[PDB]
Amino acid sequence: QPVDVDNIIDRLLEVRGSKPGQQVDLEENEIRYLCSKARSIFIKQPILLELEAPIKICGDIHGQYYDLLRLFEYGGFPPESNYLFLGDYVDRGKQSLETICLLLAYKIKYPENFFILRGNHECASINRIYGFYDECKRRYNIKLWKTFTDCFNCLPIAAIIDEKIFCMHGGLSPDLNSMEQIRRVMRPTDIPDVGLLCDLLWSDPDKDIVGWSENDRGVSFTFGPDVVNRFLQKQDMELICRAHQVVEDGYEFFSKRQLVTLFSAPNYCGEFDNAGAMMSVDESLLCSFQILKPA
Amino acid sequence: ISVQDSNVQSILRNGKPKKARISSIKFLDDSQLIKVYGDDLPNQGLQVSPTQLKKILKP
Ligand SMILES: [Mn+2]
Ligand SMILES: [Mn+2]
Repeated sequence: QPVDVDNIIDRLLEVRGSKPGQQVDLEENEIRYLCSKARSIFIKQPILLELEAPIKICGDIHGQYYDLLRLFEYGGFPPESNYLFLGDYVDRGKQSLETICLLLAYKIKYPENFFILRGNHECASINRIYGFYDECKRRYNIKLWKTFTDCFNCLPIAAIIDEKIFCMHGGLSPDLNSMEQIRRVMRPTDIPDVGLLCDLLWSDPDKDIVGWSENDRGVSFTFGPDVVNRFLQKQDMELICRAHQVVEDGYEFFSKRQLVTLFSAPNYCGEFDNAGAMMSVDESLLCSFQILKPA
Repeated sequence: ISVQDSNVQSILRNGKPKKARISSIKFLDDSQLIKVYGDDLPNQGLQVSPTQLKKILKP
């Protein structure tokens, strides 16, 4: 009846070395505890996180749990390194539950040294469709999927590292004038179809446009290098870190080096040959990349 | 199987006094900007450049 986060982590980590696929079988009430305890930490922490280095920043995982375990293996297990993840933990991959449960377990254990932001797949209307709901029903029940939804509805939306790096899953918003706009978003909340919170989780850069244009996704917008340049100038910042689009090297610069896309799922879905990346920011704000080959 | 977690110190600064220090970010020089890892590669990682990386990924 008393839940043991250390024990859960131990069990989630026992499959290091095992063939990519071995399930970990937490109990239902263990997963319920991770959801409700991590949800309360999210609510108690700001929606716009202000973080200081050293930290390692990671993009999309999409249920590729054995690639998450590799990231930790090379990047260092918490709390040997500090981490910021940029969203899209679940869907498409085969082990969404292990992936999100390890992340929540580390949030509970190291709440002010391990951070996960909301991606557009941490949203019931998306992850009902793209695989997470199926995995939750197959292994547990519908009720457990709703418990994750209540947890995801409280995730933070963006972070700022040492006042200089602005990080979010998707990108900018034509409605983003002041950071105070983000702080005023109330939780729990779903992601709306339009507006600031939508854009932060859905928008994409487009190297060839000027200003704001349509997004082929059918949601939010695309924005050109001029938008990134002006944002950073106006907001006195130096780098946007975002995820949300697969990139062949796992990282990819934009607008000279004013924006970087990070994507952390190698061989994404099996139909791309991309690597995955993690950006490391050290104590003195020196940045480099750790890259994972597809295994 | 065990971490050194008796001295974890928070990096959450929202409440806290503006760090008296300030600095601009910098990327490492291109020849040291990237470390690549993998089954084929050594555990501690190979330190490559952007163009060197694309060769290793896509020979
Ligand atoms: Mn994604
Ligand atoms: Mn996404």
